[PDB]
Amino acid sequence: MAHHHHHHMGTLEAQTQGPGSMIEQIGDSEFDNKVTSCNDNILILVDFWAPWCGPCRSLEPQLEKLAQQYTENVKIYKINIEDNQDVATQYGVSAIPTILMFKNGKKLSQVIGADISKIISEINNNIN
Repeated sequence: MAHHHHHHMGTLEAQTQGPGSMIEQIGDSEFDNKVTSCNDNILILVDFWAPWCGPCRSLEPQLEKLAQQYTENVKIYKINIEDNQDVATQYGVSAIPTILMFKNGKKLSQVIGADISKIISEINNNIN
């Protein structure tokens, strides 16, 4: 019939995804705007999805995990500038993927690579 029964929602996954992407797509001109668009203590994670895409398969839904859990104090963006590789060299992208943090327009830490443990660690570490 229908397997509809659940209490709350915690860290439950299956490498699935579903409709409800939180990774905000932004263009070059929207970058500073969206970084400043934060209210207060809003941790902004800027993903640099390089077209190589290695462990990105797991990390993408894992980021959405943390995005949906922490969305009350977190907002993730993904920059659309696939033509300009300089952006990588400028922002210091050296892995696939690479996550920069910003908060209230103020400079925040950067986690390069695909380590969801380090990502979540810094998320809670930078919210609190």
